Amino acid sequence: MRNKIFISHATPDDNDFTRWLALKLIGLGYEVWCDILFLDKGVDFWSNIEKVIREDTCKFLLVSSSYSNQREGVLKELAVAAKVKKQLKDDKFIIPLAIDEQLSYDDINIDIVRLNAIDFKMSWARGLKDILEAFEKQKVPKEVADASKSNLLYQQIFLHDKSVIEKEEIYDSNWLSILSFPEELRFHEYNWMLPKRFDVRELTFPAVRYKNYLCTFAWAYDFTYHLPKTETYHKSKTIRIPTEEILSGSYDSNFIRNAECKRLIVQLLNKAFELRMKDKEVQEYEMSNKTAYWLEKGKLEKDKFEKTMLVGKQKDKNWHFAISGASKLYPFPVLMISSHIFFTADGKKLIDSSSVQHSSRRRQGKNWWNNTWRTKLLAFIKYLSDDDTSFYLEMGSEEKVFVSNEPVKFKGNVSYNI
Amino acid sequence: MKELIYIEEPKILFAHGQKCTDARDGLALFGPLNNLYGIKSGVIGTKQGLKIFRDYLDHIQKPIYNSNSITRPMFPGFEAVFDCKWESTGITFKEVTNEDIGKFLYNSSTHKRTYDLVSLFIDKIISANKNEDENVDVWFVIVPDEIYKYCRPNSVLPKEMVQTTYNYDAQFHDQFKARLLKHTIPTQIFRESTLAWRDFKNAFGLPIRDFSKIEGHLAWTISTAAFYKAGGKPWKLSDVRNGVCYLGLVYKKVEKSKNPRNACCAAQMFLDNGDGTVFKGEVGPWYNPKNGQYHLEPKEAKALLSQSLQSYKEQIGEYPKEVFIHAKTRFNHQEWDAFLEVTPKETNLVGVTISKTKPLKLYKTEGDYTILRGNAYVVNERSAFLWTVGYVPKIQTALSMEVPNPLFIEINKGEADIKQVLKDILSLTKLNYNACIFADGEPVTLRFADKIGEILTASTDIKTPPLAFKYYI
DNA sequence: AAAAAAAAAAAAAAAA
RNA sequence: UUUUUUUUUUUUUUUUUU
Repeated sequence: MRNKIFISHATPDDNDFTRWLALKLIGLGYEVWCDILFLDKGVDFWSNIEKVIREDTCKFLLVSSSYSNQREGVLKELAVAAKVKKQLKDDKFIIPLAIDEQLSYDDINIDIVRLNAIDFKMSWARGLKDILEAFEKQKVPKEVADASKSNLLYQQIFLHDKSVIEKEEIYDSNWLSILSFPEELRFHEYNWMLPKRFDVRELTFPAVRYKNYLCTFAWAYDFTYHLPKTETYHKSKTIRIPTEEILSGSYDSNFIRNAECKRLIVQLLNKAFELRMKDKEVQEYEMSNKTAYWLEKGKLEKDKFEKTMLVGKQKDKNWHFAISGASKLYPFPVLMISSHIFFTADGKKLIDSSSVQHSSRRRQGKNWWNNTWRTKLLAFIKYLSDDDTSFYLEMGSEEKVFVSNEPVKFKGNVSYNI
Repeated sequence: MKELIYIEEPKILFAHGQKCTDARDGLALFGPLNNLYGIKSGVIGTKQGLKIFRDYLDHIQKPIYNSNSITRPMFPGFEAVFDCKWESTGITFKEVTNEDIGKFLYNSSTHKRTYDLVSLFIDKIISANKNEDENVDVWFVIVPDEIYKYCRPNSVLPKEMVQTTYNYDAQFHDQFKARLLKHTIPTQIFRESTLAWRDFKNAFGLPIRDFSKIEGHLAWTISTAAFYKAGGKPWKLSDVRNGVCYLGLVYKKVEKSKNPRNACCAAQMFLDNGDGTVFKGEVGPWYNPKNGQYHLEPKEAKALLSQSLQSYKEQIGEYPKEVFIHAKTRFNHQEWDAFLEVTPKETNLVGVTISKTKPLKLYKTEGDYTILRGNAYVVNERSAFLWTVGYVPKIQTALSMEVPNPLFIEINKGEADIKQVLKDILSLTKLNYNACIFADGEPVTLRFADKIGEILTASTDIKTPPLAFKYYI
């Protein structure tokens, strides 16, 4: 039976590619004949090649290059292969292979110009894929041999099944858009009315002490309960700024700089977020740099808001989903949210061992994939919601900051599939 | 809804001029760029420990199979891929007795213990290098695990085990690679567990470092590192334009000297006349006083940029046309002004700041897979995000484990095209010769600079360190 | 002594 | 220290304000 794949080529020049191709075809179970590695020493080589082409050659592979077009031996083997093609009545006998980019299609030998060639000029792997697909379609016999090495090599060459496809895709981030800001940022000069040795962090609405002015978006007399000396404050002493100009950056002078005015907005926003989380009755786990808010057991029905569970059971350790947020104004006005897992032994008291928490978090997160984090994140954020589209931060008795519960969506032109 | 662009995957060049995005597949089909006739491996360690090295070398001689080959390609055997002879025959062995280790190991002081253990190995290695006829390309240091347990900072030797210089690091690996620098000896430190692990046993019965499913990738990462350390070039970048030097600056603290002294080290890659890549460290460590400055004084910045430009001109002939300095830290104007005198008028100097700190996490709507690797969000003409870590279909899974975070690439100084800047960092993430993975999550300049700094901040008496990565990774 | 915006050192776990 | 990755426990500096 004819089950050989003859490879005519330039044997002194095209030797390396021919060797690699023959080795790859042999590794795929395809029986291959080639002079460089299969021709026997001390034999009449032309008679042996004659026998191989006439009798045993299932398919003929002509390595076409600049040298291979016009030198005698390649042409002789091609002519014999053409005779065998006529004899077998197989239009697909000769499959020329082009490995020379310089080899223009105009100057190729006519006998193989008429035939279609397999592209090896740009890559030797796409060409191998094409050869294998043609051989499978044309039903060239292959002895399976290894059946594991060969199959995994076929998988490794056919690398090609997995590439980026052009398709629009929607992605969900963790950036909660800040929908609105209060109209004016007010710097009330309480001065002596404000005790110098006082904690501004304890004020109900958020307020930063800057020079002798109080940095806050709230109303002037909104802090009277904590500051009784401010009841006689004069509203004409405020230096209220057009917040939108601060966000643009247009406002700048000796009194405040753009960098140091937006930095005071971020701390105000973060403190308002913290105060809101205090309002929402969610327990907090003190971390190294940030603080994260985790939800108790029994506060919400079945410990599962919407269709997504937020607290589950693991050994004797109850795991809780928690988030930590921080406002940033450089790219956009946003409220970045980061996910965390914290563990309680009783559902009310957190484990005091940091190493235990780290190990348990790794154990629980070993199998939490993309939609196993995103769904919990969107469930927690929706649980923090006050309306159907956003939740507000209490920053003034009449001024509020509405942050959406819908994260900024992203859109890429490319995608993939399972 | 905001735009999200995608950068074409960078390809790395192999033998026969062939290109492939992956490295394992590229080597498995085309092999390495240069031909090493053979690797003469010298082994230093116990008699018991040489058996495991011999067993693992014999193992990687044969093909290695992992459970899921689509994620991690099977290892076809060392000679099959590298066309290089790495046999267990001819391994020059040096005897490090267990008693000699126990004499030093059972010490209360961590620093003196580390110094004595490293001296024990380095003395024999130096004596072998100087006083023996055999030529060794790479010196494999098979080291036990109790030494690893009790020769690194914050390791407490149990009181029941206590039986019985500070100008060096308390870490074995860093000090080891630091003290051998003046001899220029390529080395590879191996734990005994990282080698044939199965004999390491826990209470429950399962192996501690289970690599049964990841045998092929373990062989891939060991073989590529050994081939690189022997002087082989596994692969090469193909998308790098002519006339570009890169540099990566990372600032490491130094504890031995009073004040951290903020040593700065750089890793440099450019192109050579031809097509070969020149990826060598550019380290003259320029120490920086103050505890948390992380910023270079004008004289030291001048020295750094000068030495970088001379290392380019003496190798190509002319000055670079555009330098793209990457760094984990943000430059202030002080270094840029100092830099600009050094750079001539023709050169375009660009400073880029890369960070992992930004908490942006893109979750896709449906499907338990993460964002495609290569997606980027260009915030503006000067700043961008790049998801260098993520799902890529060829490896069939995400390079991360949980949802990753992108690289905050910001062009702090210079002008630069942001798309072209993102076109190079993604290409940078492919030249990790210390590991045979699909890609790395951080550009190689900032990674190999980090390593070359972590090695040069452990020794007090280092002078004019070698610039080859063979001695560092 | 706070704040936010920028920094490295180190151990721990899981899969590459 | 075959690795890579994701976390966390630290700690610091600069800016300006008091």
